[PDB]
Amino acid sequence: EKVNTKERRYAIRSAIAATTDPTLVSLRGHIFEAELPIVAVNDLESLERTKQVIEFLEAAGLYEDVLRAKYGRHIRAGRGKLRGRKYKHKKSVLIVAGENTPILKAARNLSGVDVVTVDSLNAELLAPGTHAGRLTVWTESAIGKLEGAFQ
Amino acid sequence: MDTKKFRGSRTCGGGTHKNRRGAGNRGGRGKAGGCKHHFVRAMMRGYSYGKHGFKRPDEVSRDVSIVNVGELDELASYLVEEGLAEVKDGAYHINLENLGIEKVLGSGRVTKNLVVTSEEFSASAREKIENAGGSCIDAE
Amino acid sequence: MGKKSLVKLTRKTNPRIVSLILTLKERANGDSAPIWKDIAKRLEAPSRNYAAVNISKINRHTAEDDVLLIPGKVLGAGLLDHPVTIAALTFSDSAFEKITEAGGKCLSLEEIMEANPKGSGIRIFR
RNA sequence: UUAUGCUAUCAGGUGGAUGGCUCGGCUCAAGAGCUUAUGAAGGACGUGCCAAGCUGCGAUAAGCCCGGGGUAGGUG
RNA sequence: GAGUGUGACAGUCACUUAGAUGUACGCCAAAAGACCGGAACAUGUCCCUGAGUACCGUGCGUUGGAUAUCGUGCGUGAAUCUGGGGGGCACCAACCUCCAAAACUAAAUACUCCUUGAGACCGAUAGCGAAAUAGUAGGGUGACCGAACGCUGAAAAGUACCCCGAGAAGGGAGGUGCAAAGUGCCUGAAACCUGAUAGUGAUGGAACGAUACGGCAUGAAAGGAUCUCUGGCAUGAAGGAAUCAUUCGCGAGGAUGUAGUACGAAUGUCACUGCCAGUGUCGUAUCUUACGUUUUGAAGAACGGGCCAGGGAGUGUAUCUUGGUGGCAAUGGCUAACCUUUUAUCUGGGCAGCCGAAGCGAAAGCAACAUGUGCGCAGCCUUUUGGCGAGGCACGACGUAU
RNA sequence: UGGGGCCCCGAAAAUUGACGGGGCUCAAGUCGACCACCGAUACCACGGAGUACCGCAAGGUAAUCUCGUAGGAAGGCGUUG
RNA sequence: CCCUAACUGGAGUCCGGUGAAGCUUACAUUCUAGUGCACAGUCUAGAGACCUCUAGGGGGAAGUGAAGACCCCGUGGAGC
RNA sequence: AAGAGCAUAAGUCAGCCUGACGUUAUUCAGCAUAGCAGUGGAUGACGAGACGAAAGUCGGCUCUAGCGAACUUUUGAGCC
RNA sequence: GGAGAUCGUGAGCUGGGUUUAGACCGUCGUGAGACAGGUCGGUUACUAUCUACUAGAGGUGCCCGAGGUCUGCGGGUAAGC
Ligand SMILES: [Mg+2]
Ligand SMILES: [Mg+2]
Ligand SMILES: [Mg+2]
Ligand SMILES: [Mg+2]
Ligand SMILES: [Mg+2]
Ligand SMILES: [Mg+2]
Ligand SMILES: [Mg+2]
Ligand SMILES: [Mg+2]
Ligand SMILES: [Mg+2]
Repeated sequence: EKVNTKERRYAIRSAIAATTDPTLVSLRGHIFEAELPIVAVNDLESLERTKQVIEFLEAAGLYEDVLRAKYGRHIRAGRGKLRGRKYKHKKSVLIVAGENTPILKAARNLSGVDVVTVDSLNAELLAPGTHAGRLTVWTESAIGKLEGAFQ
Repeated sequence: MDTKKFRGSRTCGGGTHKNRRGAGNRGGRGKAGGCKHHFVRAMMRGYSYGKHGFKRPDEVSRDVSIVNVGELDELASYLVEEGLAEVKDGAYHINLENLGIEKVLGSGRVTKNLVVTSEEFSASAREKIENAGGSCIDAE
Repeated sequence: MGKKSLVKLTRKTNPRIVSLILTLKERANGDSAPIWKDIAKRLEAPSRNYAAVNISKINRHTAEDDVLLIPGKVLGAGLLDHPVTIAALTFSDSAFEKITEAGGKCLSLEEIMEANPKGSGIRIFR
């Protein structure tokens, strides 16, 4: 298919605005008690083990959705299992670092948690399956590299 | 078409099942039969027979790009903001050779002193430019 | 609101447009003003025939300190030489800058309804 | 105690659909790209203790020798 | 936390996986050296610079190549730097541009026997024809055509012993197994066949059924418990008596009153009762000569189907047109190839180009209204009849062709 | 003698058979009138469903809505992923 | 042939064993007439009809075999 | 041809003439309603005339038949 | 005597004619070929499901159980011409 770059950027900005909104983020199955938007200081880029990611998500009130992703990850039905799609997954946490740091390898193994730089912020990450309201975790660097991201 | 809508209708919105067979249910292939049985359709769609005129070679024929004096007058300040023209002594000096336009036509009104230089000006474009106090200069 | 208006409303996919139509018929109810019901019926029209007004028509057919409601986008082909308030669905960037440099105000249908729900002096454009 | 029968259900036979699974297939992408008179590919025949087919091998014939990996079982 | 196996859903049991390693022969490979040398200047009555070739006539094929593509059959056929060719019919002149008829040349590109990966792909009558003892069985003299067959269980624990039987068949008894799933063995449909149960049945009429009422059998679950059966009372829409009296009518009967009374679908309430809804079959009453198709007309003595199961018919590319929903919008819109890929996503670029922006005309060529006017819907205002009036309608003016 | 009603002769066909059949004679036939009753999904009434348009919504209206082939339009059910 | 008869062997009939195929939407015990695309076992109105089995030859099922080869049509072919 | 039209004439004769003219727009009717070719046939317009005192009439012969696309060639005037 | 029964009757027969492919004669046609002209030659497929009829049986129905002898609702005839 095709979307023009102006309206695709408008769609992505609409998705990014949806991350702040508590009603849609809590209306997408995301289970959390933090107060949106969850912006973090730029120390999150340079933590290199998933235990530190676990501690940060617990502290921010977001580890419940990670647990829901891990323990709701369930086998799908039909011919998907034979063709390589055994389990049916869940989306929990989206980390957006300012640049390529070891947090990308850190939270890479979090269950249902996608981590990407601001450059690779397609609208699918911001709103999987046409539904906006992904529980996204940003940093200060992503906030400072975002003034003219999609305009 | 809507395949799932006609599941059950047998003919699938085609009337008789003897319809929708081949080229005979359309009257030939392509825009055929334009002199015998699709004459009126040929008239309606522009397929009517005949040749008319000639073509000059494209290497010598040229299609000039035009702009009216109303367009130049009512966005000359946008030219000076953009940097394609400047203002000397209250007269907006605008050259056509760099904007890509090569002819000037006097559609509309002229108010400000436009010193317009271009390849060729229409007679009314020259009239409307010189009435406003500006000037026309043919640029090689 | 009949079943035809329900069809035309559900056909729309913009949440802002549907909310505008619902609130406009509610305002035409409560204030007894056919201005808002008229704008709701215009917005419920096909979106291929929505208004797209240039600066030229607004300049030509207005006067000083005029209230304009344009159910569509205001385009920026022309010049404006007097203050006009334009409540429109959307604004081109050029048209917005033209009206801002001309001293006019550019608000939306929701903002103009909140400013004065009676709609008096609201000459609708197209 | 009405046979030959009729209809509906039930049990069983014949049968192999549906469901489930699948070491196969198809499509797309990325690499790599010649071999043969120093006798190829392809084929015929032979080749196993009991071995008919396929596969592998060629009278040294489901194999022989040497360097590396693997190490406790192997004998398609 | 990609999966796969494992006696059922496995990140932590195994293989693994992210990541680190080792790696002979080969492949690439920069520093450091040896090898031949290259580039200008001035010079001129000097020399060389591709032949059956360039070109031309004619024929044919081919091409978009039109008197203006390339090929080549026949015929002709040059010039040598003071030279020769091209500049879409030919020749003359100017101007611009190049040096044929000899030769080589990576990369960007094309394809998939093969290797690896991936999949909104198929899931065994599908996907290759072949889940391959498959180009096999089989067919054909031959070129060549061409199938069907997948599933025990976790573990064979694959039925010991005994009886019948002529029997290494088979059957019963018996056992293994959670379960016979008991050797093409998972679940195990219908067609078809055998037996049992219910109803009916040797006096009986046929599209096999629909509706209503009964007989027989069932009605455990999933359906009802103010639900089922039988009555009283209250309100009762449309309709509306019987009987009696009077009068009319030749008569059958009508009118008037009794009486819009008693009644009357249904809506409530109180007793009464334990069945009712439903299911199977049979009977009685009314109605229907099947289904699809071709047909003006079908139950047709018009065509299709013996029956059952599965498979079986509006799909893609390119292009034009129009709707619904959106983005951006005269300072317009979109980008295509392609670069960026951290492996096909995606983010940022990509202004070449297409459409719009000025049309008319074959062509040269020329080139318009940023509303001059009237009416007037929605809408706003208003002494509610008028006023203003976007869009709309009708003129006027102007560009160009004739 | 003329004008009328009904009936009769004219009037013979091939499987046994057709007032629909039984049958019917001041009729169960024909003609001129009449009475009462039967008999539809029509009409009336009640309760319910759907549709059309309007209303912000509750809801309002429909004697002036409810059949349907070729066909157009709208809304839904199902399989696989 | 008038005009058929008797006899012989093999079938058939009956019995034991073995053992297919072709028609088939359904129902079906029919007969007459009418109606219906004007040639009906199924409609309409009558009349008959207890069911099952065996043998018989073929009246009917416009019986089965078969996308009519005669006629026409096709901007369908081939040969001459 | 057939039908319709026409009498101080749309007939006949005589005088003078060439409108049996170049260019161009609508609406009809071929083709009701209601698309459809080249053509006609009625109104006009620009420029030229004829006859006539003038009004007028004349775009042939009173009206309705006597004819033909695209391509191609030839010809006429002036141009690209 | 005539006529009807799919000009009754080919799952009964025949195959003489017409209406295939071969050939001859005459006449047409330049010819291939044609003739509502003639002549010679020229493949008759089927194991009967249902119904109808013809005969032969087995049952139930009726009925104290069985047997025997009769009656006659009906059906048929040309039983003679
Ligand atoms: Mg048609
Ligand atoms: Mg792992
Ligand atoms: Mg297969
Ligand atoms: Mg029809
Ligand atoms: Mg199927
Ligand atoms: Mg239809
Ligand atoms: Mg046929
Ligand atoms: Mg034709
Ligand atoms: Mg016969």
